Amino acid sequence: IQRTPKIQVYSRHPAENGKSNFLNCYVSGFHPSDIEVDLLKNGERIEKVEHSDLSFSKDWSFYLLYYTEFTPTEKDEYACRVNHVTLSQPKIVKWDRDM
Amino acid sequence: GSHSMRYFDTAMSRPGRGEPRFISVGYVDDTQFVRFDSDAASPREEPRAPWIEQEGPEYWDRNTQIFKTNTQTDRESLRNLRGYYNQSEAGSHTLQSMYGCDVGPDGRLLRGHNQYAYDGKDYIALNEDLRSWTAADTAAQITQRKWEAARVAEQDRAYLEGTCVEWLRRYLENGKDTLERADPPKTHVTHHPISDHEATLRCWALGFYPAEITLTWQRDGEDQTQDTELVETRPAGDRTFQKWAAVVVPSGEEQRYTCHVQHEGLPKPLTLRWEP
Amino acid sequence: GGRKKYKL
Repeated sequence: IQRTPKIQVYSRHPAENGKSNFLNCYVSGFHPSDIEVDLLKNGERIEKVEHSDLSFSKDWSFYLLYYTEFTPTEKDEYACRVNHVTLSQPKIVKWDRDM
Repeated sequence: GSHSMRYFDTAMSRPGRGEPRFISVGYVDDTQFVRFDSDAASPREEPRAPWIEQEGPEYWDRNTQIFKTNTQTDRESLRNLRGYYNQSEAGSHTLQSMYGCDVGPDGRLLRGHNQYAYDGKDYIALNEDLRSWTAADTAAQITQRKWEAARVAEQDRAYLEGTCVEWLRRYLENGKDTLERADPPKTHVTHHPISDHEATLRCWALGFYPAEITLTWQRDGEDQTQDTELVETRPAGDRTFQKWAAVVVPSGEEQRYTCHVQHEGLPKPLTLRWEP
Repeated sequence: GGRKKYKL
């Protein structure tokens, strides 16, 4: 069986242009566990990116949190790019300050 | 009951890329406290919570050996399962397992757990009686037969009723400042026009622990379950969680909507509305 | 504290 990941991009604390925060990309509800996630800044990959240890929910679907320290601005564009076997092309989700 | 201890173990085969990878993470409620990964440079059981750090050298050595042997056991189990399903040795497969105990406010056993899933489908599970098994298919029945014969349920039961409840009680005492503390959510409603005719009202819950929570919208006191968009509760990274619910309403009728929040860190459930 | 697992 194969389940495609649900993807959420958001910050640890409310976004304030100029104040340091944490950009989060949380992927869940997927199977199998192999997945590739990138946090993007104006199309470029961010190198200092960590993630939580592999785990899964009561229904057996996996979930992982990828995060990085960052400082929002009005011009900068942030996003999460995810690839999994259920996806033909990497999926790109743009950070929405209100979501 | 207010607490639970649980281990989430994953074993994945990868033909042509080494022995199956085995990882085991331990939790007390929504707080991770240990991890073991066979792919680490030097696999050992290691702390992921400050309160488990005080535990001695013998504790770490014993749990390290326990997980090294469990790595072998689950590798042999993956081999066996390939046989049970007549699968080729070319494909990749996943064997997951969850086990632990739940206790009440007083520390007494509410229920034990020990179940497995193969390639995302339920496979075998220890029943709530801690004495019998439920197998999902004829392959699982092979595992059931061997377990009944060796009297395995009796070993799992002794652990789930004794050792597991004793560890949970000890961990709850050692980490009482965080494990026994519930953080209520910070709440508010935002408003986003869509057109001259409609707008979205979104209701927020931030900074809560534990993750369990309920957000709902009502128009004129009637729940709008079918019309409400809910996102899955997500980790913030500071031990806390976040969540929101939204509803599209006609312009001018915003006051007919109210959001309701229930969380264990809240003395009484909340009701909020858009405050322009 | 963990427990010794059994082969399926």
